[PDB]
Amino acid sequence: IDRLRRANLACEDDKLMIYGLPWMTTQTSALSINSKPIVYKDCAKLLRSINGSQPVSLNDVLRR
Amino acid sequence: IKAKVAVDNKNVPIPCSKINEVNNNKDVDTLYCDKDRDDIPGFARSCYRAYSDLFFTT
Amino acid sequence: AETKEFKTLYNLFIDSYLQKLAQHSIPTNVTCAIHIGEVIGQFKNCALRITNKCMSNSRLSFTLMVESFIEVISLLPEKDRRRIAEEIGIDLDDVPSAVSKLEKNCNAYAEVNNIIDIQKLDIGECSAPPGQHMLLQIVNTGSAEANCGLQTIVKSLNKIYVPPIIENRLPYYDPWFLVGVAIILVIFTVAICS
Amino acid sequence: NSLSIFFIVVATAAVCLLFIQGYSIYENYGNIKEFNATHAAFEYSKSIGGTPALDRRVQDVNDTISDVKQKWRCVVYPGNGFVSASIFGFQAEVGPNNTRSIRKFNTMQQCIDFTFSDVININIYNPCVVPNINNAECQFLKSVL
Amino acid sequence: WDPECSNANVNFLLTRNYNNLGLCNIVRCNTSVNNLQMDKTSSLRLSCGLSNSDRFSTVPVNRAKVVQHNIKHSFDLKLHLISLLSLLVIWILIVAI
Amino acid sequence: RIKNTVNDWKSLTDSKTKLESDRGRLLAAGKDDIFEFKCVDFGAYFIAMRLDKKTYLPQAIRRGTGDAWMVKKAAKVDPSAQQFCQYLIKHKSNNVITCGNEMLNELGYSGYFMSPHWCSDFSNME
Amino acid sequence: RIKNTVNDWKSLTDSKTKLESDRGRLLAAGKDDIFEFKCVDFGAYFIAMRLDKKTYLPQAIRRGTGDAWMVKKAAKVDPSAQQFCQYLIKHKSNNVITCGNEMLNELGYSGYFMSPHWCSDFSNME
Amino acid sequence: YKTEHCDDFMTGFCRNDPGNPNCLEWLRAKRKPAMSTYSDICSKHMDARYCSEFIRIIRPDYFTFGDTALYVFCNDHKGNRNCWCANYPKSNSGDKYLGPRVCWLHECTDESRDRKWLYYNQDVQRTRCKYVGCTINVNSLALKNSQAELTSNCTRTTSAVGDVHPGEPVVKDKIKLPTWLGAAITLVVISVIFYFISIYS
Amino acid sequence: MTDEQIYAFCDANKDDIRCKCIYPDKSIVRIGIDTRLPYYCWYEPCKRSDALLPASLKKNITKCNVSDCTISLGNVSITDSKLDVNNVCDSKRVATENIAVRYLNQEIRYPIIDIKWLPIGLLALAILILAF
Amino acid sequence: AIFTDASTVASAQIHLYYNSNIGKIIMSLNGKKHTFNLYDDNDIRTLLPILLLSK
Repeated sequence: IDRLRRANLACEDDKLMIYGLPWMTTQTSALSINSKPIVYKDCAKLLRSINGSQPVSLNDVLRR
Repeated sequence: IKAKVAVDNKNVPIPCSKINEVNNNKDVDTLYCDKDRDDIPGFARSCYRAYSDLFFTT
Repeated sequence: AETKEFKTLYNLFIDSYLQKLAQHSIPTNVTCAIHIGEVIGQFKNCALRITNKCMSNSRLSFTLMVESFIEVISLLPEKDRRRIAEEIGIDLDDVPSAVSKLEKNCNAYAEVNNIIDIQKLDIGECSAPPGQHMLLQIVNTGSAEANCGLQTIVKSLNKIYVPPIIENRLPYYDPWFLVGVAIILVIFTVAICS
Repeated sequence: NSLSIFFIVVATAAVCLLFIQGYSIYENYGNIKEFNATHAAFEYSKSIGGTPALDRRVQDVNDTISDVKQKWRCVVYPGNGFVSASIFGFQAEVGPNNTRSIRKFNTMQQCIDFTFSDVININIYNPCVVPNINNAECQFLKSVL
Repeated sequence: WDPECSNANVNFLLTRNYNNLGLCNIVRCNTSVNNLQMDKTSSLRLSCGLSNSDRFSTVPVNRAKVVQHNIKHSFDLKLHLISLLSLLVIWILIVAI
Repeated sequence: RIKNTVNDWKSLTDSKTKLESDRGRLLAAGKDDIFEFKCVDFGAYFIAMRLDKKTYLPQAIRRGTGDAWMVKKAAKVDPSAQQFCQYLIKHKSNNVITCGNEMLNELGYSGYFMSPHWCSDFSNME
Repeated sequence: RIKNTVNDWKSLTDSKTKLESDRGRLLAAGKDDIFEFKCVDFGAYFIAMRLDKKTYLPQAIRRGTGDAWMVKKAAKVDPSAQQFCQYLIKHKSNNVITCGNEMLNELGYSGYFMSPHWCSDFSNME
Repeated sequence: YKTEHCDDFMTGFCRNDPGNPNCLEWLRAKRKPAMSTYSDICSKHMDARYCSEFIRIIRPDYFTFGDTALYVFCNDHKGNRNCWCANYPKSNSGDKYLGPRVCWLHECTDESRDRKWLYYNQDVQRTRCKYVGCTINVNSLALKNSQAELTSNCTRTTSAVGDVHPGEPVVKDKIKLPTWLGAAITLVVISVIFYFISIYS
Repeated sequence: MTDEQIYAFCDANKDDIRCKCIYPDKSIVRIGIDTRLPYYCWYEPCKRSDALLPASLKKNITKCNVSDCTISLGNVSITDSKLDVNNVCDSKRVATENIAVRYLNQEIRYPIIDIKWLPIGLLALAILILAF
Repeated sequence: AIFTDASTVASAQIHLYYNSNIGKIIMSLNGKKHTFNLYDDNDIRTLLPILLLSK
């Protein structure tokens, strides 16, 4: 799980993306349970209501 | 007691699938576990488990 | 820690009612269920008991409930037992095998099925004497109207006042200040003597 | 003279601890003997390598073979029972002229017993090698592996 | 309940037998805990019906004797010896010295 | 050495063993062949497991004085490992090992708190 | 505290048994019918009990090596329970158990300090 | 993937990485090449998440492309504990719980169990069976120095419950020694040693 | 013994008390039917321990007066408490506040200091030479 | 917050079991176990939104 510690959710436009993954340089979308790329009209509002404006990595989530 | 690992001419450890042709051999190249080698992946863990499997009965 | 149950009026009533239900148990084809979404307990000696009875004959259920309630208040003072009786809606002079005001009030739950659904439940403070625990029960029965009677009688018995066990032990924090002061004053008296 | 007092008290502590330990051992030697006897396996665990215990005295061929095809299996020979097969060839028996002939087992259990028994009974019959070549047998062996 | 219908091939059953097979009542004991976080000092027990029949004894149990044995064979905090030694230490450190 | 190991593991192993005995006695209700050796595939190896009659605990064919006889597989589909496991069931079944108290008293570890292991919860819910 | 309390159990049992003996002596006056076996109904079960002629303590029909025989009732009025209690009175009456010290030396408890129990309920009712 | 122009390439492309979102969205078009490719994929890797998604996709229209796959898997991994509903371990009885009999084993008809491990006939017969039982289900149980006890004795039996068996008294009553006696010996021997040392010196 | 052997034996001896509810009189069966209570759930030879029963009789007696009551708890989290989910639906009464005491076969640890202290302790004695 | 589809999100309560010796995370959701391999890209892309949307 060490390589995933810098992964933070941050969505451009309405498509949920995952940043901070080093071995996958291209922007990798976020998949759902049925392995569908996540497109959400209110992604920014959801992220703000989850942690706030500032991005949160996986390391901060694990240290909660 | 000192443990050593069988390697080929390129200092790549011989897999277990060749054990039958290593026991019958007499001039096997061996690398001693005392000296650390960073080129072999997981050498420290392998030497650790080699030393640990000695002490089954004791 | 295996501790005894601290017997209390509503607990005695519930246990007597459950025993009477068990000794008149009859098979039935109705499905009776308990569904609790969340159970949260964070206080010590807060025992939780989820007993799932269900008797389809609700008339006999109220009969046994009133009988158990009468046997419970057989030890209370006369004025208190009587006033609690009118508060609940049960009259002692009436035979338990009769429809009372409480049953009439709780018949409004006849249409709904005999299922106990709690979205979220949390156990409050449970002050008990040492060696004993305060036990809370969630009892289901074969009719929601018998359940209505059950919780209303339980609340009425909870309305009484039982003196609480008070904790006199001070909160504990690691006391390095005392040993530090002791060392400092030992040095002080060493200097004074010298 | 504080140093002398400190030395005396620490040496007295050492001697007194020695005597206490001696008397406790004298009274509890039997007790610790049965405690160790009934808890002998608790001294050293058999997972010193971080892996489950393995008895090297009991030999298993599957520990070293990393190739499936090299392993010996029992396969259903169509219309002639069961045979023992591997990438090397079928397990055979001596023929009329000290040749190799595929030996055939009536039941899966008999084939398993013969193949995996401790007795060394390996007789390679390669149907794809030059001295003994059979197109149908070689095709079946290659297909069933 | 028929042993014949308990191992037959479902493809060769008539429609009526298929439905009758589908409309059986099956008893079901299971006391399942999907997720459990049990630490060193806690314990969990499960049962349905006779799933705990072997933990009950037909003969009566003298639980008083069980507690008496649990107290007899148990660690003894020697408060009498400790108090006597503490008193001796205090007397020696204050009066004797 | 023994006192420290016992303090660390004995009571936790006993509680876990009682829990799994209850679980397996619930599981054995209505099944008659659960007390017979079946070759269970654990991904990388096979193990000849049954359910112990007396304790209703998982039981496996043992390898000498070590742990269970884990027949390693050279791929996902290994007929040879399956057949050797069946051979063990028929022949080498006289020596068995049980999870929990017996494994702790024979090998020094219970197997319930080591992963991967055929007694552990993670390897059985995976 | 637990050790001290379990130690004091014996003295508490002696005192309660003796006091109950005094109250039994006081109660059994002018009533010869209380000295014979009667099927006392406890709301949920019948017990065939009396008072011992020597210790003046509640003495009931014993069930094997256990406590007093409790004829379970399936209803408020259960004729079968009463019939079976009478049957025990007339046939199986040679095996008896008495509250107090015999109860303590046989089953481990005194009968008193236990609620509900036939000794305590009979002392409270009578 | 609304037209079959990419079928030929994706057929070979998705065997390397069957979990690719593009491969699953190609499967979701529900054409024969996609379903057959994933049937061949899942006959060997039926214990992978993309095979759960494949089963969710095909059923109930094209269950025949999953069942076959399952069969192959459960005839190769007969030792898998998850193929023990479709392929019972008993040698003679492999079809023991096929069809409406799937509900005779309550482990097969469980909500926690994934439906990719049952044939479609077992899947449709899973919800229409009657269970006159008596069950306790707890989704989560976090114990912190607690003693939980989940008993359900439910069919009418003898009302009286026997006392729990206490085990056996393994510990033996050895002949002990007085508690103060070790302390007495220690003090006496220390005093005697000191007295002899003082006298001789 | 197998079911066929059971049938053959009980047909050989149809008056044996051991097999009396496997082949009961039609009177008993129709009394049970007309009471809405199957005979095998209450008829005494069925309850007998030594009575021999086939598979069908056993799997039908196992469903005698069985109730259908379920408890479905969610995320339970208790600390320093006791959880007692009874889900009891029969005449049997759960033994409330019945302290279940087992034999605590406690193993007494002894005050044995690790004997690695033996050299160091000797060193302690040695420092008396500093005071000479 | 768990996305049951591309555009649908639902609040859920999950349990996680991590085994770092083999590198796998088992997520109990709705009573069902989902095994995610930490060495798989798709499993990572599915699990990470679940972890990073926790509260």
